[PDB]
Amino acid sequence: KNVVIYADGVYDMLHLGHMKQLEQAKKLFENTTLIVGVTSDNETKLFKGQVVQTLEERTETLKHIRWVDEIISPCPWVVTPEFLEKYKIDYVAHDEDIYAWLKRAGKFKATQRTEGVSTTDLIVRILKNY
Amino acid sequence: KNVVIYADGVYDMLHLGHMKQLEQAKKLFENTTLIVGVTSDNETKLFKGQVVQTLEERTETLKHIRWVDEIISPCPWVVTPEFLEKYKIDYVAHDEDIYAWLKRAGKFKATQRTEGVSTTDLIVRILKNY
Ligand SMILES: C[N+](C)(C)CCO
Ligand SMILES: C[N+](C)(C)CCO
Repeated sequence: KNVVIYADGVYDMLHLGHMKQLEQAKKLFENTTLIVGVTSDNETKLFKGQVVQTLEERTETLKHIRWVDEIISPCPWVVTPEFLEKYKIDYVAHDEDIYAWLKRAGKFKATQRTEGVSTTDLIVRILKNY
Repeated sequence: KNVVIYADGVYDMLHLGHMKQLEQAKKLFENTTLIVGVTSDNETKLFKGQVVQTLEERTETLKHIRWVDEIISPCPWVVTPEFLEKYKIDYVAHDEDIYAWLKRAGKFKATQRTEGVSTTDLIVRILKNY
């Protein structure tokens, strides 16, 4: 009955948006193991942009999140069929379609982001006292 | 065997320091229920200073933290013996001694903060790119 879900991401400066997304992945089925992959500093910088926290800081924060059962840190940047078999993953949960092969296989589960609840959004709020 | 631990706080812009403190309270005994009290916006402002996030935002974030079993939100500003009996609390976990009566009763458990890992510390890091 237990279903293995994989979610990957940067998880820089973890906020409520991240946490709700993790909750959503965790609750996709009645009985789940949520594995979370945390991307490397170098690959994140190269492919995505700047990152504030190190891999160690981003991983250690995630350890405290209720929905997270296992962490793969660092995780590969690109998910492969080999990776799914290596970790016995049943579904990939995520927000030229990179995920097309996952959808064809029936292994893709959509989750959603939450806007306006960002870490950076809170500084904007602090500054509107001046 | 189950021991009820109470920790209260503001938990504004929750960071790794908060989370480690919650972990420490949760792990004080083998079998615990950690109840976390979240202080009101008005009492926090009056007695302590500015707060960035609302009670709702601070409470909702805490819901996602692994170590948190129950939340009292808002919680009273000052812990009383009546409150301990109301919620059947065995120990109060915290960082003119306000907590002297708790120590005399054998109901006080010390925990520790973590410095330099603050939310605000991370903005300082972002700005040292300019
Ligand atoms: C979205 N990718 C899987 C390509 C990178 C990690 O988030
Ligand atoms: C420390 N007090 C209990 C007085 C307020 C909440 O943190």
